[PDB]
Amino acid sequence: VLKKNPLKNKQVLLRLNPYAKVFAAEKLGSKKAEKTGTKPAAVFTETLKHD
Amino acid sequence: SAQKAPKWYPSEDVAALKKTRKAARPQKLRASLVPGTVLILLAGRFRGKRVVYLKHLEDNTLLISGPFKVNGVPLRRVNARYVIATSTKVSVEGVNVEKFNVEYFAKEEIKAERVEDQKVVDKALIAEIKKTPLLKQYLSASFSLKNGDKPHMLKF
Amino acid sequence: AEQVAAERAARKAANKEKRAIILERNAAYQKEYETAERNIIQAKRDAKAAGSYYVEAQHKLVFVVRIKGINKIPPKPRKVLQLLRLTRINSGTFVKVTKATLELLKLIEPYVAYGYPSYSTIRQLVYKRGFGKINKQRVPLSDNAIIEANLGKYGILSIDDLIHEIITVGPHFKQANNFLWPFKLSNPSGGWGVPRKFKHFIQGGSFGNREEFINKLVKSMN
Amino acid sequence: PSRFTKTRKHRGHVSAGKGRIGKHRKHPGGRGMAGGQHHHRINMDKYHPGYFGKVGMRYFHKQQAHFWKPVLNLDKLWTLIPEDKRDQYLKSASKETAPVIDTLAAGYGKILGKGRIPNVPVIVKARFVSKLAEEKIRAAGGVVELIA
Amino acid sequence: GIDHTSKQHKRSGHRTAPKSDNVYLKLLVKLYTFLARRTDAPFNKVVLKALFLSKINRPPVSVSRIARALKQEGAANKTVVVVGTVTDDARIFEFPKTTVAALRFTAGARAKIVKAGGECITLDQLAVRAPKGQNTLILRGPRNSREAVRHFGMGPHKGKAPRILSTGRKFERARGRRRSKGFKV
Amino acid sequence: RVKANAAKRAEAKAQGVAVQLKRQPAQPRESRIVSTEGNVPQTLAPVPYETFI
RNA sequence: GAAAUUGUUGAAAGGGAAGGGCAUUUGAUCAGACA
RNA sequence: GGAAUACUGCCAGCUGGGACUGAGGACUGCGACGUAAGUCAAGGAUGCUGGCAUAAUGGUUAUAUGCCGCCCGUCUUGAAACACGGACCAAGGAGUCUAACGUCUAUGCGAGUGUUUGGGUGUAAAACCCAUACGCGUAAUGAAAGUGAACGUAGGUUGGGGCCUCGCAAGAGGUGCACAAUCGACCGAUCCUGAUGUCUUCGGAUGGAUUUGAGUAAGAGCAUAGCUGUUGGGACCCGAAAG
RNA sequence: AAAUAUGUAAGAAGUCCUUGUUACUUAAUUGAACGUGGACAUUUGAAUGAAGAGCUUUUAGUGGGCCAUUUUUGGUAAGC
Ligand SMILES: [Mg+2]
Ligand SMILES: [Mg+2]
Ligand SMILES: [Mg+2]
Ligand SMILES: [Mg+2]
Ligand SMILES: [Mg+2]
Ligand SMILES: [Mg+2]
Ligand SMILES: [Mg+2]
Ligand SMILES: [Mg+2]
Ligand SMILES: [Mg+2]
Ligand SMILES: [Mg+2]
Ligand SMILES: [Mg+2]
Ligand SMILES: [Mg+2]
Ligand SMILES: [Mg+2]
Ligand SMILES: [Mg+2]
Ligand SMILES: [Mg+2]
Ligand SMILES: [Mg+2]
Ligand SMILES: [Mg+2]
Ligand SMILES: [Mg+2]
Ligand SMILES: [Mg+2]
Ligand SMILES: [Mg+2]
Ligand SMILES: [Mg+2]
Ligand SMILES: [Mg+2]
Ligand SMILES: [Mg+2]
Ligand SMILES: [Mg+2]
Ligand SMILES: [Mg+2]
Ligand SMILES: [Mg+2]
Ligand SMILES: [Mg+2]
Ligand SMILES: [Mg+2]
Ligand SMILES: [Mg+2]
Ligand SMILES: [Mg+2]
Ligand SMILES: [Mg+2]
Ligand SMILES: [Mg+2]
Ligand SMILES: [Mg+2]
Ligand SMILES: [Mg+2]
Ligand SMILES: [Mg+2]
Ligand SMILES: [Mg+2]
Ligand SMILES: [Mg+2]
Ligand SMILES: [Mg+2]
Ligand SMILES: [Mg+2]
Ligand SMILES: [Mg+2]
Ligand SMILES: [Mg+2]
Ligand SMILES: [Mg+2]
Ligand SMILES: [Mg+2]
Ligand SMILES: [Mg+2]
Ligand SMILES: [Mg+2]
Ligand SMILES: [Mg+2]
Ligand SMILES: [Mg+2]
Ligand SMILES: [Mg+2]
Ligand SMILES: [Mg+2]
Ligand SMILES: [Mg+2]
Ligand SMILES: [Mg+2]
Ligand SMILES: [Mg+2]
Ligand SMILES: [Mg+2]
Ligand SMILES: [Mg+2]
Ligand SMILES: [Mg+2]
Ligand SMILES: [Mg+2]
Ligand SMILES: [Mg+2]
Ligand SMILES: [Mg+2]
Ligand SMILES: [Mg+2]
Ligand SMILES: [Mg+2]
Ligand SMILES: [Mg+2]
Ligand SMILES: [Mg+2]
Ligand SMILES: [Mg+2]
Repeated sequence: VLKKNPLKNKQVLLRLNPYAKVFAAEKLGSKKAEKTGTKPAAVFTETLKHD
Repeated sequence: SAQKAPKWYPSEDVAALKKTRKAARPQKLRASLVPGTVLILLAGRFRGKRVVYLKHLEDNTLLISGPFKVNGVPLRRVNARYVIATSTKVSVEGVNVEKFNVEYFAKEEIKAERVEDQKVVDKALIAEIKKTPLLKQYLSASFSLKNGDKPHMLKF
Repeated sequence: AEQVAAERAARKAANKEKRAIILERNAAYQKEYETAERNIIQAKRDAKAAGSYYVEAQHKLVFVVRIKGINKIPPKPRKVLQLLRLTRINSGTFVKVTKATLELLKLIEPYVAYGYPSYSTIRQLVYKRGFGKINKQRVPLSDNAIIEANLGKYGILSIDDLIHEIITVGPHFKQANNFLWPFKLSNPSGGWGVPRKFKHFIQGGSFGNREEFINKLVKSMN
Repeated sequence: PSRFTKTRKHRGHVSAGKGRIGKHRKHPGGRGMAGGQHHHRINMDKYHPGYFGKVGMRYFHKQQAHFWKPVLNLDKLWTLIPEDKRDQYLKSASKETAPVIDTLAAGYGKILGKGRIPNVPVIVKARFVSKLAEEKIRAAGGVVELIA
Repeated sequence: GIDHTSKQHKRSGHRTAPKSDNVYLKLLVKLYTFLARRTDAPFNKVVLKALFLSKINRPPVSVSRIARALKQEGAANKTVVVVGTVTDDARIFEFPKTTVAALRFTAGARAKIVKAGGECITLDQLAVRAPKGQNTLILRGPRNSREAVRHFGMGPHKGKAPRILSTGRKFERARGRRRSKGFKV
Repeated sequence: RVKANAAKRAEAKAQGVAVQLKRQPAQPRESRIVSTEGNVPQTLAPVPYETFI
């Protein structure tokens, strides 16, 4: 009789999609990606800053 | 007959209500409303009166008093959304106030108990007020908007 | 007569399995998506390290909004706008990109705005404005059994299964996407950018492929 | 009756449902069957091919009566025997005694041969017969006796 | 607005009760729309519609057309249903037994059937014996044997019979009906 | 195409299924890594107005 | 004993027509529902 | 070398102010929180408090004020038109009835149908009853003389609802009315063919043909009634100059 | 020799095997047409859509048109 927005009614959010509970519990929406440091070839940098 | 009469009548059975889902949960008050805080009364009989806040009652109202001997306002209920909570604050650790609830204002002039309750509270408070100079005078004088005052700007 | 709780038991328990299945499935896709996204990120970087260039695959899925009202429209575009189910302004549908639809898009550019939608805007499109076609009618999604009922034949028994089919352009995208009733957006909240809609995006207008800038818009209309 | 009629419904609309432009006027195409060969020829050839001009012989003072001659096919035939009597003759199909049917007395003038009669013998009295009728009749061991 | 792609507020175009005003007809319909809603048997669904049919879409099935249908291979014991009147036909000389279930039987038909020791059943008696229409053989009559349809599609080279009152030589057999008078058809 | 569709089918069926023999439109192309090695980018700009005539 | 149209009485409004629509002030006037 | 920050994007991160709405009316669903009992914001508002209990709210009306609003009817591509009729008001004031019809529909009976020219009868223009004919239908085709509808289970083929059989089901087969397509057979016309025979010119079997018919091929009509349509009638109403 | 327009095709009324009918046709049971019997199901044969599709009867009004972008004829031109 009345459509309820999962995006802003936590109950039906958890009704569709049970993963919402664990997503939120594991923050997950702010995941810290692996810190790696590959550096680009000077080819790349040269031609980026070329004329 | 003047008019035929229908083939169908309504039942006159009232239905029952659907079982509603509306829990009465408690009113958390805005942070500026701690007891001891001085309120400006925005409306009502004692509008623009400056007044000490004492207790949050169970009907959400606020218990205030003048004190009565200062500015003539008695122990009273006031509605939180008609009230500017100032930033100036008396301690209220010496004011009992337990006694005071909704039933205490059951309509049903003035009861001697009220007149005495008023005195016991007000004395604790006055004792306190006197600690900070000019507060009493403050408390005893109506607030108003002076030309140029811009509420959405002033700090209270 | 039993049943009371007896066949209430046969079912609530049965319902519980089904959620578990969804719980592990939606947990799956989360992995699916992250490591997909990350792999591309690492692709780019790996190729730069190597003095090369990682050119992403072209997008296989777009999202079209009809942007033009209903009158004064040539017949060829018209038909197409119907076949893509855009028959009123600000309504939108998903389209799988191949040569044979790509041309269709080409044909209606003056009248639409379209682009590559993100996971985020497909999710919020589906969660809020997403309705099924069920012996016609157009039924809100809002419970997962509505989907399993009609889309379950194809795998697909949750609102997130739906989203997952769309975004990855699954083997059963036709059924999954046709099931979706044309989304009905409001006009953009922020406004349109632009003072005139009916030039191409590129010329300061609103229509055409505007690529990843389609999410900014759709969100303001969803 | 008038109350069910569409002029009741047109009351209050100007043109009585016959157009503002092209009115309802007296006789636009002419009267009657006017123009059959001119402005009404498309309707005539198509819908009435054959209409204009002549064929065959005139016959002055033709008297339909002369040619009176209703057909009855074998198709019925057994109908001209009353039911009761009929069943009685079907069973006991035989020379020596077979039913006499005066088809003139039933007011037909020719027996034609539409389709199958059981093998029972009939004696059939008629003014005329198709070759087939008379053939099919003998094939059941009946005959045709010519009357008038 | 909506670029419509289909005419709005369209009526499905199917009779949905009969136009007839007969109590009894309405009751038979009461019977069968119940059976059609609660028996998933296609027969009940077909019969319900046939009851709405106007007189024309209900040509009379004959007793001889009935007798033939029973000479169908493996069909001689079936009960023929006819949603309409059933007429007699002197042209058949031998009639089977069986059980015809119908709206009306003419005097001659009901006799012929009963004379060979058959049964004439009304559709509602038919229902009580065959609620799923078991073992029934539905027949319909010739719709396009009507005189009217002769004249449908009248035009050049269609061969369809003039709407004509008097007929004979010199009633529409000349110019445009033969090579020697203008042209032909 | 039929003659061939009959082939790929028999060739499949009596092996261990997996067919796919409807036609499909041009798919968009996939990812790819273009190398620079042998082929650094040359940089063009636009050219001025001229008249040759 | 209608209407056009008229006299009187009462009330109103009126800076080169009048009448109308949405809305509310103001005056006048009134139904219902309370128990 | 190591940070920051901007920019863009994400979060099923938290959170404040404001507005409109509160359809529904026992329960039934999907859920959420809880060790649990319970609880809940989970298939649509309840709780608490006050004021009035009447012109207070509301309706009607006149006026005032803001914005807006050209005279309707008509013919026209286009009218508020410097196009026409209309000063005002009442009362009359225009698609009818009839003969014969098409399509559709309802009803009666059905290879038939139609009592009402007439007769009988009557509580008298009614109602009730009826013999003989007639009409239309049940046969067509030829200008005519004239001839006249089964090779066959009243045909083969393809689709076909429904039904029948098998199968738990999906499906598979059997039969298949209406209807549609297609190829054939039958009757008349036309044109070939011309047996047995003959009051030697009659007779016309039989088998055929890019021909042809408003035909056969297990009948569908007859009658009353209605809306719409058709023709003739003063013919929707008013109108000539004329004869 | 374009662009725009435009014909057909994308299967069950389909493809393959076996070998019947005739007065047509072949030097020829050769062919042509129509068949009987057998082999293979929905990735059965591109996309997108499909408030379904097909069919039948009868009848109104209408048969002065005007405008805009583009193509365009006559005219110096025109609110032609
Ligand atoms: Mg509750
Ligand atoms: Mg709170
Ligand atoms: Mg004082
Ligand atoms: Mg699409
Ligand atoms: Mg915004
Ligand atoms: Mg704004
Ligand atoms: Mg903003
Ligand atoms: Mg502008
Ligand atoms: Mg929004
Ligand atoms: Mg009439
Ligand atoms: Mg009347
Ligand atoms: Mg009426
Ligand atoms: Mg009307
Ligand atoms: Mg009216
Ligand atoms: Mg009108
Ligand atoms: Mg009309
Ligand atoms: Mg007029
Ligand atoms: Mg004539
Ligand atoms: Mg006959
Ligand atoms: Mg006939
Ligand atoms: Mg000719
Ligand atoms: Mg008088
Ligand atoms: Mg007044
Ligand atoms: Mg007003
Ligand atoms: Mg309510
Ligand atoms: Mg309610
Ligand atoms: Mg009072
Ligand atoms: Mg009152
Ligand atoms: Mg009051
Ligand atoms: Mg006024
Ligand atoms: Mg104005
Ligand atoms: Mg005019
Ligand atoms: Mg003019
Ligand atoms: Mg003018
Ligand atoms: Mg004039
Ligand atoms: Mg005048
Ligand atoms: Mg007037
Ligand atoms: Mg009048
Ligand atoms: Mg009497
Ligand atoms: Mg008399
Ligand atoms: Mg009598
Ligand atoms: Mg007599
Ligand atoms: Mg006759
Ligand atoms: Mg006839
Ligand atoms: Mg002769
Ligand atoms: Mg004749
Ligand atoms: Mg064949
Ligand atoms: Mg079958
Ligand atoms: Mg078969
Ligand atoms: Mg012939
Ligand atoms: Mg001829
Ligand atoms: Mg005829
Ligand atoms: Mg007339
Ligand atoms: Mg005169
Ligand atoms: Mg005169
Ligand atoms: Mg004269
Ligand atoms: Mg094309
Ligand atoms: Mg589809
Ligand atoms: Mg549909
Ligand atoms: Mg028409
Ligand atoms: Mg017309
Ligand atoms: Mg016309
Ligand atoms: Mg005209």
